[PDB]
Amino acid sequence: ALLSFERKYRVPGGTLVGGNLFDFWVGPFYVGFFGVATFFFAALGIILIAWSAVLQGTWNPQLISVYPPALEYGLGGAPLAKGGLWQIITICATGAFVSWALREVEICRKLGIGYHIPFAFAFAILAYLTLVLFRPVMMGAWGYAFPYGIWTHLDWVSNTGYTYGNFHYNPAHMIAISFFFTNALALALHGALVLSAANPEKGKEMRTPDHEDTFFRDLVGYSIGTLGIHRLGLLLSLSAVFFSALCMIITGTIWFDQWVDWWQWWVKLPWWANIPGGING
Amino acid sequence: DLASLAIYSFWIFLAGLIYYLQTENMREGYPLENEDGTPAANQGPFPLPKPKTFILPHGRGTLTVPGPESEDRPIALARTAVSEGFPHAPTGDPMKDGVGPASWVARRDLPELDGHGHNKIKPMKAAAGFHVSAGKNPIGLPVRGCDLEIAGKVVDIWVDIPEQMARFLEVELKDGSTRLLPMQMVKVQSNRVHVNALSSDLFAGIPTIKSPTEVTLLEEDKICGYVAGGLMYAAPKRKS
Amino acid sequence: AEYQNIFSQVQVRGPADLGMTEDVNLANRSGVGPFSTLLGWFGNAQLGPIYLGSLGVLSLFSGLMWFFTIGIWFWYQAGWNPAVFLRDLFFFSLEPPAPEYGLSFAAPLKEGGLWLIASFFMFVAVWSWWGRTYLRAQALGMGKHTAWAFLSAIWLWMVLGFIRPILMGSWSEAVPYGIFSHLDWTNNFSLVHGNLFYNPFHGLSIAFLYGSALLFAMHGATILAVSRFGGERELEQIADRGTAAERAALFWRWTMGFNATMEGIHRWAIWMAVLVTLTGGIGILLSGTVVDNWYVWGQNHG
Ligand code: BCL
Ligand code: BCL
Ligand code: BCL
Ligand code: BCL
Ligand SMILES: CC[C@H]1c2cc3[nH]c4c(c3C)C(=O)[C@H](C(=O)OC)c4c3nc(cc4[nH]c(cc(n2)[C@@H]1C)c(C(C)=O)c4C)[C@@H](C)[C@@H]3CCC(=O)OC/C=C(\C)CCC[C@H](C)CCC[C@H](C)CCCC(C)C
Ligand SMILES: CC[C@H]1c2cc3[nH]c4c(c3C)C(=O)[C@H](C(=O)OC)c4c3nc(cc4[nH]c(cc(n2)[C@@H]1C)c(C(C)=O)c4C)[C@@H](C)[C@@H]3CCC(=O)OC/C=C(\C)CCC[C@H](C)CCC[C@H](C)CCCC(C)C
Ligand SMILES: COC(C)(C)C/C=C/C(C)=C/C=C/C(C)=C/C=C/C(C)=C\C=C\C=C(C)\C=C\C=C(/C)CC/C=C(\C)CCC=C(C)C
Ligand SMILES: CCCCCCCCCCCC[N+](C)(C)[O-]
Ligand SMILES: CCCCCCCCCCCC[N+](C)(C)[O-]
Ligand SMILES: CCCCCCCCCCCC[N+](C)(C)[O-]
Ligand SMILES: CCCCCCCCCCCC[N+](C)(C)[O-]
Ligand SMILES: [Fe+3]
Repeated sequence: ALLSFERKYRVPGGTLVGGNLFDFWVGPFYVGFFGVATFFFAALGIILIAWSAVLQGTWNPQLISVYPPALEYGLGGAPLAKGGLWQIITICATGAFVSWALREVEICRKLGIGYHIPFAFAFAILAYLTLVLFRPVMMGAWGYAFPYGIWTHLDWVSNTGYTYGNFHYNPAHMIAISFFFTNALALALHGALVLSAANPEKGKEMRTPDHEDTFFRDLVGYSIGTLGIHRLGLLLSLSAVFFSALCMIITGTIWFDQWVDWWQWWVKLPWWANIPGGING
Repeated sequence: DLASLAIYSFWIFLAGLIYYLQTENMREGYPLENEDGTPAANQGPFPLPKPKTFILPHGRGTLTVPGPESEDRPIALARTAVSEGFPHAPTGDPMKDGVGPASWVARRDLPELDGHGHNKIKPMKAAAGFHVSAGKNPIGLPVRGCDLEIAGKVVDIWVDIPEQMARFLEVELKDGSTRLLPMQMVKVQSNRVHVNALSSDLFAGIPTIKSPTEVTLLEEDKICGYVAGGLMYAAPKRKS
Repeated sequence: AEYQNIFSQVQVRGPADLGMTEDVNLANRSGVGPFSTLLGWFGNAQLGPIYLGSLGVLSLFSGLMWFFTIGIWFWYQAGWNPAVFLRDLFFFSLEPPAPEYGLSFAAPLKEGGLWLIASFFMFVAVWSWWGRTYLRAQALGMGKHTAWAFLSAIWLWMVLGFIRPILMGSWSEAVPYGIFSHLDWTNNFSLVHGNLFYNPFHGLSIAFLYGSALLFAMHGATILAVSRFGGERELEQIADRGTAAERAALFWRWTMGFNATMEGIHRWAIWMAVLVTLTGGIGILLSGTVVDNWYVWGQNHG
């Protein structure tokens, strides 16, 4: 039940809501008030999802898929079988996610640490909220949302993509991908850097942070070092996801044409638009 | 076809890898226990990993994990229930006692050494060639606590030499004694340095270091422990 | 307003650190560079020194050889016209030898040979830098994790421009050097093989990429959350578990039911990221050499 050093941490207090009421554990798990909130939202939603599985008449999970109200319903409510169920399910997800964040807050307090983790998570929650809430609304129908199904959701991605041409040309999509790639690069390195110091050549003595710092300057002649790389990672991550939201929230709202074409602005600057040569003359 | 071979292969690779990974993360704090310190009955499906030994770098010995765990210190906590899963109330001053968000682990009472064998961390007075290079110099600022009362003055900055980074502020108390204050728990300001976890009356309670040119891993833990716990335990004195 | 430690609030400086001197041929290391106070807000200010040396040198040389062999080509397209060069910078493209030539090394310089030269330069550039990544670890008596990890990356690059072109019978099947053109190639490669969303390696590869962001978010925020007890000093915490390691593990055990150790979390890391291009490289390699169309394969998986 407890890790060998757990018990002196298992003190009372730190709850946001409801005092000592739900201040307790279950196995390793901490239960907030919000431990309870998230359970209830998760129960409900998983129920409604099965209820969809029935109106649809599959149980195979590769097939089950739960679409929004179609564009006619706009931002009104659909009949259950006609889009209501997704709308509730979406409400329930949100409830789950937010609650799961608040509980992370409540654990943070009991342990006496910073709130960086709940913090960073709220960007994921925010990315989801963009695709199923902020964009639909600004566009004008729940129908612009992606559907809850394993492959049907990849399908939304693909058609939505291909609606505006090759989606590569969405400029914030370019920014957002550069972080995804960069972050993975940095996670690759960081991990490798520590492991190689903690696990040196053989019967050789566990290297040091100074060795770590040294390895990089030798290699690429600078080292962000160890408060840095953790500050770096948190940032590249949060940024990737931040720009991911961006590129979608603008798509379909303030730009509805082909993304490649937006690049015409650059090429049509008047001090070269009319020159003859290159790819564009 | 190859594809189906490759993918079925991979899902198998991935499964033993997680298994690897997971047992590798079982080198500390395992095996599990009951709230009394008895070995719990159910350690889950994963075995303890076959143990590994770390050769530490300045004749400072050896580390082999997994190994024997013990909080080598008293825990002042009374059970608050009849069954597993409830908080254990402090029986004293959780601050003075070092339980809760004020916990510390009995680390070694040596200091961390840089790569060259010298103490990683130094007061800047003895840190040859070191100087504040950007940002408000704290040294000289008075220190406020969360009760909006003054508690001391900064009388040096203890720098990390090899990463060249401020780790603690040393503070002079009315006493005339000093304490260290972790850099990460103070706001350096334009005219004061504000400390939110501790009200003025608790600074004296911040633990002391034996050498005054030197902190040990044990003393870092007792200190950081202490001032983190104030967030919870000082909060009645913590004026807005 | 509690302090967050995303940004250092007082910077501190001392004599330029020339670094540990294990077996590093100290002759080859450079001189210390300046110090960016800018950088110093985030992490270290010390720019430099750098160990250059034959492999560093060769790599670095050909690295520019490659870069330049492309850029002139762009210029030759621009009509040597710097307006055009700037206007059309993403549209220019160095493409591989026409499939006519296949794996031939005899394509006219103007019809694909300029591409082979560039690639040949990149090949040597990248492999020598790989060897550089290894030797640097050896000379400090460190593990060779950085090299292994680097292979994973090298794998997908090897597969894109080298192995798959060879396995398909022509250089034309490789990626053109160009900003907008390699995007198009990519969008097209998918279209031809029946939508990569049905390549399960592609799907696996996405799960890791997404997860690398997931984890580096988790790890980073955690270390910052406990740097108030010196979490970032991960080597010593491995060697002697502090409360930092404990509150870290514990926050996560109480949230989701299990947890890492300080050495552990970094194994989750290197593998979670290394699997992105490892899976990736495979998804691509089978693409078109062995599966013409991932939908059709998705249908009856043989
Ligand atoms: C992965 C599968 C596809 C592919 C799909 C994509 C897609 C889709 C995208 C990119 C994007 C990028 N790709 Mg690609 N790309 C592939 C293989 C590669 C390889 C290679 C194998 O050698 C290279 C060198 C690149 C390089 C690049 C960059 C131009 C860009 C961001 C790099 C990055 O984030 O690195 C992370 C970290 C680094 C340290 C390297 C950064 C390199 C810098 C210098 C690039 C910045 C460009 C800038 C200088 C342009 C001029 C700016 C001014 C206006 C003048 N790609 C293959 C063929 N690539 C994104 C892009 O925005 O392209 C336009 C994007 O949207
Ligand atoms: C954000 C970008 C796009 C999108 C584009 C893609 C693309 C492109 C791909 C996926 C893929 C996946 N997507 Mg998606 N996906 C989106 C939004 C979502 C939502 C959203 C509700 O927030 C979720 C939960 C998922 C979930 C998933 C997984 C089924 C799968 C692997 C992801 C992964 O490894 O992440 C990293 C996270 C972890 C490793 C942590 C553990 C995650 C586990 C696997 C979560 C599974 C949940 C799932 C089974 C449903 C449970 C819900 C109920 C409680 C039962 N996507 C939006 C619309 N998604 C890949 C796939 O192969 O699936 C077809 C793929 O190729
Ligand atoms: C044909 C397809 C188009 C295209 C169309 C789109 C579209 C359309 C979208 C993207 C989006 C994205 N694209 Mg694109 N894109 C293409 C090609 C690419 C390639 C390519 C290789 O070059 C790259 C690298 C990317 C990369 C990316 C990312 C920038 C981004 C997806 C991640 C994200 O948003 O996280 C965001 C993260 C989340 C939503 C996850 C939230 C998770 C929540 C909070 C919690 C999950 C809990 C879960 C239920 C738990 C289950 C319980 C169990 C216990 C586990 N694209 C092509 C050109 N791209 C998506 C985006 O930007 O979204 C904003 C998007 O909508
Ligand atoms: C229309 C586009 C198609 C598609 C076609 C492809 C193709 C084609 C490919 C990918 C690939 C990838 N796709 Mg896809 N993909 C689509 C939609 C998506 C979506 C989305 C829908 O949201 C996402 C999230 C992704 C995500 C991804 C990545 C997981 C994956 C590449 C990982 C990587 O980091 O390589 C980045 C890393 C590298 C290229 C390694 C290179 C390392 C070298 C050595 C760098 C050297 C630098 C050089 C020497 C110069 C020095 C640098 C300068 C100094 C700056 N795809 C759709 C279906 N996708 C790749 C893959 O693996 O697929 C299975 C791939 O080949
Ligand atoms: C900065 C954003 C990055 C990141 C970070 C991140 N995610 C986080 C955290 C952080 C900081 C947490 O601490 C938290 C965590 O606890 O991780 C272990 C979490 C988390 N991120 C998760 C997933 C996740 N994050 C993703 C992405 C990202 N997360 C980014 C890379 C993705 C992507 C890539 O798509 C996924 C799938 C979970 C593992 C976890 C949150 C778990 C949680 O919220 O619990 C509440 C909910 C339930 C137990 C079940 C949901 C119940 C629903 C009502 C039913 C399902 C509805 C849903 C609409 C189904 C749709 C399925 C289809 C799409 C197939
Ligand atoms: C698991 C795969 C992930 C990953 C990991 C990864 N990448 C890595 C590593 C790892 C673990 C290394 O250790 C290695 C590295 O060196 O880290 C810094 C590397 C590396 N990944 C790189 C890039 C890179 N990785 C990528 C992707 C990925 N790398 C994934 C996210 C991509 C993408 C997203 O496509 C890119 C762009 C390099 C930084 C580096 C390898 C460098 C190299 O091989 O180049 C050789 C040298 C040259 C080409 C020199 C010429 C460079 C320029 C064209 C000229 C201008 C610059 C010049 C230096 C100026 C000189 C001026 C003079 C006057 C002095
Ligand atoms: C500004 O003015 C100057 C003079 C500086 C000119 C400017 C230069 C510019 C603008 C250069 C621009 C270059 C760009 C934008 C390059 C972009 C490349 C991109 C977008 C992607 C690259 C993908 C390519 C890969 C996957 C290629 C793989 C190559 C191989 C694996 C090696 C191939 C192997 C060969 C040909 C065999 C050779 C022989 C041996 C040793 C076996
Ligand atoms: C902060 C909660 C956000 C939950 C988002 C849920 C989206 C669907 C909600 C709309 C349901 C019905 N309607 C249109 C009649 O209001
Ligand atoms: C060589 C790769 C280094 C990448 C790190 C760059 C991060 C810079 C962040 C801004 C630093 C300064 N500040 C606070 C003034 O913004
Ligand atoms: C590092 C361990 C975590 C790995 C995550 C494994 C779950 C990913 C599931 C992806 C679903 C994939 N597939 C093959 C059907 O496309
Ligand atoms: C993917 C999530 C895995 C979480 C693993 C959690 C381990 C829990 C150990 C069993 C505890 C049992 N319980 C709840 C019946 O008391
Ligand atoms: Fe780390």
